[PDB]
Amino acid sequence: MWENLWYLDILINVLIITIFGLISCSSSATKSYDLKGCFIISMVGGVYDIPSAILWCLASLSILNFNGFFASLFLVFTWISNLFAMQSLNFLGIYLAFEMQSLCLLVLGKITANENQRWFAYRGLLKYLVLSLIAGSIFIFHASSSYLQSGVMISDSLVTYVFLLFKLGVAPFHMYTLELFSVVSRHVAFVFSTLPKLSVLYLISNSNIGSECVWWGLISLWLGSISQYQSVFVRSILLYSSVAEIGLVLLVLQEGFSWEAFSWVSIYFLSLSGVWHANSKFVSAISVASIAGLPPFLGFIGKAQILKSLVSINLGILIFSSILAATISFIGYLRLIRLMYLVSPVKWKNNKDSSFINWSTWMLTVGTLPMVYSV
Amino acid sequence: SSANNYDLLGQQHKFENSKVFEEMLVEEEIAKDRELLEDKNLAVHQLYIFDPQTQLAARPR
Amino acid sequence: DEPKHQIPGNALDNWAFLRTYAKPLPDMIHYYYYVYLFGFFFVYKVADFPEYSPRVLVMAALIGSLFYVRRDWVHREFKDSP
Amino acid sequence: GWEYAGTYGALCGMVYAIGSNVISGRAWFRRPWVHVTSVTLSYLGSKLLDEVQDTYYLEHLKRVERKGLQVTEEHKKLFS
Amino acid sequence: MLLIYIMLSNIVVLALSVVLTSSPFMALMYSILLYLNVQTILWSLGYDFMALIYALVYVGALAVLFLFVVMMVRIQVSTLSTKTIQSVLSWLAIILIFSYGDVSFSFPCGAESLLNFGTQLYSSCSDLTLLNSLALTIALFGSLV
Amino acid sequence: HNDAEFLGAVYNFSIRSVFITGILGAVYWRRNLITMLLCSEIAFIACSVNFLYASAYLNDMAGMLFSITITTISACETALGLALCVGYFQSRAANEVEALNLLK
Amino acid sequence: TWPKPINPYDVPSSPAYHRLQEPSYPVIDKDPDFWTAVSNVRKEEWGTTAAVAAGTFVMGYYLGAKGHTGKASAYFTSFLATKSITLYHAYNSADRLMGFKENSREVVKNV
Amino acid sequence: VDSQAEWYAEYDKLEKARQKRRIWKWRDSDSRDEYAINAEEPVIYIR
Amino acid sequence: TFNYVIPYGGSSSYTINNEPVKAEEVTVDFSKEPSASSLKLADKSDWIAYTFNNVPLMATVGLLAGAHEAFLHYERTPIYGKRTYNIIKKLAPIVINKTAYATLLGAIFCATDALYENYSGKKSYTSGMVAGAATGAVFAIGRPLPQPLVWPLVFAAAPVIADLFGEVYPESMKSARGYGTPYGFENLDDAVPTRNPIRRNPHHY
Ligand SMILES: CCCCCCCCCCCCCCCCCC(=O)OC[C@H](COP(=O)([O-])OCC(O)COP(=O)([O-])OC[C@@H](COC(=O)CCCCCCCCCCCCCCCCC)OC(=O)CCCCCCCCCCCCCCCCC)OC(=O)CCCCCCCCCCCCCCCCC
Ligand SMILES: CCCCCCCCCCCCCCCCCC(=O)OC[C@H](COP(=O)([O-])OCC(O)COP(=O)([O-])OC[C@@H](COC(=O)CCCCCCCCCCCCCCCCC)OC(=O)CCCCCCCCCCCCCCCCC)OC(=O)CCCCCCCCCCCCCCCCC
Ligand SMILES: CCCCCCCCCCCCCCCCCC(=O)OC[C@H](COP(=O)([O-])OCC(O)COP(=O)([O-])OC[C@@H](COC(=O)CCCCCCCCCCCCCCCCC)OC(=O)CCCCCCCCCCCCCCCCC)OC(=O)CCCCCCCCCCCCCCCCC
Ligand SMILES: CCCCCCCCCCCCCCCCCC(=O)OC[C@H](COP(=O)([O-])OCC(O)COP(=O)([O-])OC[C@@H](COC(=O)CCCCCCCCCCCCCCCCC)OC(=O)CCCCCCCCCCCCCCCCC)OC(=O)CCCCCCCCCCCCCCCCC
Ligand SMILES: CCCCCCCCCCCCCCCCCC(=O)O[C@@H](COC(=O)CCCCCCCCCCCCCCC)COP(=O)(O)OCC[N+](C)(C)C
Ligand SMILES: CCCCCCCCCCCCCCCCCC(=O)O[C@@H](COC(=O)CCCCCCCCCCCCCCC)COP(=O)(O)OCC[N+](C)(C)C
Ligand SMILES: CCCCCCCCCCCCCCCCCC(=O)O[C@@H](COC(=O)CCCCCCCCCCCCCCC)COP(=O)(O)OCC[N+](C)(C)C
Ligand SMILES: CCCCCCCCCCCCCCCCCCCC(=O)O[C@H](COC(=O)CCCCCCCCCCCCCC)COP(=O)(O)OCCN
Repeated sequence: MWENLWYLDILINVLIITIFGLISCSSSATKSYDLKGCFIISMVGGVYDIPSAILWCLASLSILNFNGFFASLFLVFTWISNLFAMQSLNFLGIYLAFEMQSLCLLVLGKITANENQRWFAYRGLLKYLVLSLIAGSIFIFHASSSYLQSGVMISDSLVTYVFLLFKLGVAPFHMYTLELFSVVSRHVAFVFSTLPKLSVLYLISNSNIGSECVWWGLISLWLGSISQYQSVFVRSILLYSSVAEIGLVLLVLQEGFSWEAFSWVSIYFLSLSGVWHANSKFVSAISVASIAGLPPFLGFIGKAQILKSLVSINLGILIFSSILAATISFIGYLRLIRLMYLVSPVKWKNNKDSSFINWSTWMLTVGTLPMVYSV
Repeated sequence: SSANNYDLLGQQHKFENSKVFEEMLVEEEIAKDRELLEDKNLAVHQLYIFDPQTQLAARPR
Repeated sequence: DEPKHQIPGNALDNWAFLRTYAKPLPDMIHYYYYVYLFGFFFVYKVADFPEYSPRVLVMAALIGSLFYVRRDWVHREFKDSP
Repeated sequence: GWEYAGTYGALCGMVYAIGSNVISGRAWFRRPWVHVTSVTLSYLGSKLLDEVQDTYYLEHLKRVERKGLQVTEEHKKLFS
Repeated sequence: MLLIYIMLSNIVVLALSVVLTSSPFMALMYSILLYLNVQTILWSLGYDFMALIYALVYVGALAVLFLFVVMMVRIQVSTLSTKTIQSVLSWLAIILIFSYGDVSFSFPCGAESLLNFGTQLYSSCSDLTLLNSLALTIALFGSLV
Repeated sequence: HNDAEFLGAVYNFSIRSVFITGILGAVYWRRNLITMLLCSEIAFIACSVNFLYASAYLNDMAGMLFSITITTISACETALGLALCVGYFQSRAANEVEALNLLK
Repeated sequence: TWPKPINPYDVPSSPAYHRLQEPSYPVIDKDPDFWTAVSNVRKEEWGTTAAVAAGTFVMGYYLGAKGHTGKASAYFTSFLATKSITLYHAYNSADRLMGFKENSREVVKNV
Repeated sequence: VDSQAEWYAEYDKLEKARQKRRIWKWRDSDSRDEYAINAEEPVIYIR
Repeated sequence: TFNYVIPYGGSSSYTINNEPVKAEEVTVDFSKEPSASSLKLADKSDWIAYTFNNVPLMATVGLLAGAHEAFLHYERTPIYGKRTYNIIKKLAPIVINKTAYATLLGAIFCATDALYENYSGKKSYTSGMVAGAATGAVFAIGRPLPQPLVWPLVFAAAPVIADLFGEVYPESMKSARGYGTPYGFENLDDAVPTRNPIRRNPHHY
């Protein structure tokens, strides 16, 4: 019964915080900082390893910039779903966790839209829903065939590999991100383009979900780079950068380089924090430099990990493609710098809520030299 | 017309300047929680409808 | 006044060419739905494909890139006609 | 591990304070309390990161020795 | 045996009727009949509680939500009939292509016990039921706002 | 010669046809969103029935559990999606004509 | 074959999660209760509990005062964190009694 | 200023760093599923 | 060297050789050997057989490209309006012509490659360059002036890239290990492994 207590404490924590927030709901505290701190404390009871501590760190940094009890509660729900995705041992765990996370995404997207933004945000949420239904239905049908044929539910199969390709957002499965994250709140796009990936990477590494095929990561890299270079809108540029990088990280993870992808996801979270929560041009400039992989900042270390892992596996086509696609993506990042300082006078909203933005920029500048051992 | 327009202008400026400090600070908080309450998906908005001039609960929703 | 690039073509003819892009726009979910479905089934079938030489794979990629038509190209040139 | 971690951390705390002032439009000397706090926390954090790195270095050494990597006493000295 | 075959065969016609009809209200009726036929299929496999669950959750509750939405969003979809012969046979050919030559296994009969099912749901697989309850709570909180 | 083998093949054919009709039916026959979600429910029911069938075949409880999980998750997804559909239809502008039928 | 008889009232059941490990250390108690585990919590662990309680009281007051509810937030946060850390310590002490974790002090103190 | 000592100390530092890196590059899979490759690792599963 | 007086780098004696020493005591391989199907498809002995084995890739790619274009057309046609013309009569030529022309280009490429290798008798870069040149020439039969030059060059360059990074690159760096002692330098005192690291199992997807 003692082993069950570890999981049960997290429930009891979440429930009592929920009922306390429901009772203590007032206009005097619309920004419920106290429940945010309570949620952060409660999520410490789920840390058991380094990857779980990274999950906690990103979850807390995300919950800081959500406003209200309700959105923070659904971020806690996303954290629970992610924690169970890491611990899933067969098909049922994978399914339960990931469509719980999909439900949390739908709710978070719906509740952060204004009345004037409903026409496009609800359309994007609906399109995401239907595509996710396609993915889940195919997954569970093939899972039924596999469970019939083998008599057991084993998470080392092609079915879960393709389902996790959909979850990662690689090669033919990246369009839901483009449609949904273009029309949703910037924080929602930021937290759901970084945090979900860590659980999928952990599941792939631990449960041996790797394929010999390199087509999908190659397609992700080339398509992401070329579409980023051809995209006029800034949101599409940032969204396609993730497709390219996650294709490259998928190629690295299949070969067993778990440590490097676990560092890359964290450095990418920190790098994307500043450009998505754009309040200052200089912070966004450093963030864009970090995403490009540029040397003075921590983003150079994260990209260097992946590239260094590539030369070890000694696949020439991947390296050649990596160089050319990296140049193509660099052109789009340079477009982003040009738009801020070299096109026209720029005036932005004075949204002085840089909770972890200054800390993230400081970490990007500073952290390069301490982490140099990694590469 | 200039004379009359500046009469109305003077009435407005006199109204703004003549408020006491405690009222000014209270009005600053009114503006602030007006900005915080702009999001209509907040849990409290489901609870109540707030008076526009002073963001106090006027009637339940 | 400054030296400027010569723009080929007449102003109204170029504007008429550009106005052929103003056509009823389908929503992208219809393309995305089919691509997702056939892509899932395609990834399932790929694991059963025979191993091809790298040279043939690269030539197939080149042919596919050359044969790919941008969605805007069909948009401008589409005619609801036999 | 690194023998210059604490000095680096103090300098980087200065980096935090001055950068935060500059981004907000203030001068580098403004909000003096932020400087002391940033320096102290950054120094402590840099130290702690160094011990964490050393500890996982040693854990990896134990694992590889169990697996069969014939590390010598000098190689065992490389990992503090 | 003839009854089992008739139900297994009727499921495909009741699925085809849903997509073919142009009225959203009629498709819901066909789906309700499909759900009842799915209950009836589950009876041949030896499940009573599970087949009850399909009827209670889907026919009893989900269809009511669907029809509530359908009346609210009522739209004129009697625009035209596009069910040309050429389209319907193309759909049937696609269906035949997808559903052919797959691995088939002998029809089982397995008696279930809700005693064993309850014991496992609340002792050994208790992690599953609480996460399903959390998912229901997520749906409740999200839909009500 | 064996009724069970014949019934097994018929069941496989039928369940696969139901799945493919659910997933591709509403998009092939261009329909509104409400029909798309109903066909998605049909496909999920097909998969859950396959899992119950496998449970009967192997005398195992895993498929029973996965099927109740499918029922719960599908119902929650449909509720949220119907919420989004109703909200989408309430924000339609007068000029918009078939808002629900994006597949047109 | 024949159905095995089932006794409805005694049907074999087990908790959901299991620790797959044979006890390395001596087993003081095979199945400790909650109170047995709490009685075996070390003094240092209790001091850690008290320190967390005080720190979370101060932090809860600080955060709640920004929302004009300092006292209630402070008490709720204190109770929350104290409960969580006390359960963590009780789980560790129960593992020590079961022999999974080091138990030399425990075996000396309660023979 | 003993240039010989400085040169040899610097070279020794670099050579030690290389040895440490090559030890650090010796990595088997840490996957929880992979009990064969890690058979000797001391682990407990709570599942 | 880092000095202006004597040449940089070094030289190795050609007379002196160093006995090979194993990177580890016991070698465990997670890289699977080529399948018999791969060797069958790679076999260029019979040019007709080689062509017929490798064309399904080209036909597949042409079919996807034609399906993409045909769906772009189909998506646009209005369902609400009844159309006098037959849509499939419009759409089938697209897919069929794309697939046929792709298959023809791939057939020229594979046939010329196998024929050149048989006649030359050696596996070389030149076979791929000549097959690509012929394929690009067929691509630009009636095309305007830059294209007679550019397509033979691009189609010839593609097999060069495939050979350089698909065959030469892997074979050049087989020996390099990354663990234990550097492949050239075993005299140096580095930790020597009993077994090579297995970062992943042999794949099976
Ligand atoms: C202070 C001492 C710390 C030193 C050692 C730490 C261990 C002791 C933990 C003590 C706690 C200190 C926390 C520090 C680390 C946290 C780890 C941890 O906690 O668990 C690990 C620890 C044992 O796991 P392990 O040591 O990792 O070994 C297991 C295996 O080796 C499997 O694990 P593995 O993954 O490590 O396997 C080895 C791995 C080797 O992996 C490594 O080498 C690790 C490298 C170090 C990375 C450090 C960064 C990680 C970021 C996380 C930040 C920590 C957040 C703290 C969260 C917990 C707070 C307590 O090899 C791999 O290939 C796997 C890949 C690993 C990931 C790749 C690393 C990249 C990280 C990302 C870096 C990217 C840069 C970002 C920017 C940085 C720029 C400077 O578990 C515990 O000891 C118990 C955890 C209990 C936590 C909380 C429970 C107490 C409170 C309960 C009640 C709570 C409610 C009341 C609240 C009260 C307050 C109000
Ligand atoms: C009924 C449903 C209809 C679909 C039917 C098929 C259904 C799918 C079934 C299975 C799907 C999985 C496999 C399909 C391919 C994966 C792509 C995908 O699914 O992403 C979702 C994609 C939609 O995603 P999206 O985000 O909405 O669209 C992003 C674009 O911005 C879209 O916006 P955009 O169209 O307006 O802009 C297009 C843009 C987008 O950019 C791309 O297309 C990137 C493609 C680059 C190559 C991709 C990686 C290739 C690696 C292949 C790996 C296998 C071989 C391994 C070895 C190869 C080594 C390289 O590219 C262009 O601007 C046009 C040029 C296209 C190629 C550019 C490279 C040219 C190089 C040639 C140089 C020669 C010129 C020399 C002379 C120059 C004079 C100065 O759906 C599709 O496009 C599927 C259509 C299937 C047709 C593909 C035909 C051949 C496929 C195999 C050949 C591989 C080459 C790729 C060709 C282009 C493919 C896009
Ligand atoms: C590097 C490689 C990388 C590897 C890993 C890296 C590691 C990663 C993690 C590392 C992270 C580092 C980067 C992040 C840094 C953290 C951010 C940060 O800097 O603070 C942000 C935060 C931003 O402040 P803000 O911009 O004004 O915005 C907040 C608003 O006011 C909002 O207003 P509010 O309503 O929220 O007000 C709440 C708050 C915010 O309120 C304020 O901040 C207003 C200012 C606080 C009062 C002024 C502080 C008085 C002492 C300051 C000493 C400055 C000396 C300079 C001039 C010399 C004067 C002789 O009030 C507090 O200060 C709470 C703390 C309570 C302490 C108050 C002072 C107690 C009396 C003094 C105690 C001891 C006195 C001994 C000597 C005193 C004379 C030297 O700064 C603080 O909150 C300051 C908290 C602490 C105050 C300083 C106390 C230091 C103790 C005196 C020095 C004694 C020596 C120190 C050692 C011994 C310690 C006892
Ligand atoms: C303990 C006792 C104390 C003793 C002191 C010891 C303390 C140690 C150091 C502490 C000193 C404080 C550090 C300065 C903090 C603020 C710096 C700043 O804001 O920059 C401009 C600032 C002056 O700008 P501003 O006129 O006041 O207006 C700025 C407005 O906010 C925005 O104006 P805007 O909107 O018009 O933007 C126009 C922008 C045009 O737009 C752009 O060009 C953007 C381009 C993206 C970044 C540039 C990429 C290339 C940067 C290369 C790095 C330069 C060093 C190269 C050496 C190679 C290193 C590998 O042009 C510029 O901003 C200046 C261009 C050149 C500056 C670029 C270098 C800045 C790097 C990042 C700064 C650190 C921020 C940390 C954040 C802290 C938390 C928020 O500082 C300078 O006067 C020159 C920059 C000084 C560079 C030192 C910073 C260290 C970075 C090196 C990285 C090495 C790792 C870090 C280790 C550091 C030692 C531990
Ligand atoms: C070895 C370290 C390197 C590895 C890095 C990863 C490890 C991270 C370690 C350091 C983490 C530091 C994180 C810094 C976050 C910055 C603090 C912050 O965000 O404060 C917010 C907090 O905002 C909130 O929402 C408050 C609610 C939560 C309050 C904090 C909760 C504390 C919970 C207890 C956590 C204790 C840990 C539990 C036990 C481990 C306040 O900012 P705002 O008021 O929202 O806007 C700022 C406006 N402007 C700057 C422009 C003036
Ligand atoms: C994020 C995770 C999501 C999924 C979580 C799955 C993990 C949780 C699974 C467990 C759910 C809660 C079930 C209770 C957990 C602890 C077990 C327990 O306390 O019950 C005792 C039952 O025994 C007791 O300890 C009685 C005292 C119980 C007091 C209450 C403790 C449990 C409270 C549960 C919380 C529910 C309260 C309402 C929720 C707010 C164990 O049974 P036995 O000891 O074998 O039977 C007793 C016979 N004998 C002692 C002689 C061996
Ligand atoms: C120096 C040790 C003793 C310190 C005395 C405090 C001990 C009291 C028990 C703990 C209570 C909480 C500790 C205070 C921390 C934050 C409280 C706070 O937020 O301060 C103000 C407002 O917030 C601030 O001003 C920021 C203060 C930040 C902390 C500055 C004090 C630093 C020392 C206090 C904590 C030291 C440790 C406490 C004991 C461990 C609260 O505003 P009100 O809710 O209106 O209550 C005031 C009551 N009345 C107006 C009616 C008179
Ligand atoms: C990125 C490299 C791509 C090449 C770019 C060249 C310019 C593109 C123009 C397109 C022309 C088609 C490509 C031809 C390049 C090959 C060079 C020709 C040399 C040559 O014919 O010798 C062959 C070997 O060289 C070879 O085929 C292998 C040589 C590798 C090419 C050179 C690599 C470095 C070039 C980088 C320049 C700067 C990069 C910017 C593009 C024959 O050899 P054999 O074995 O068949 O003997 C014959 C027994 N029958």
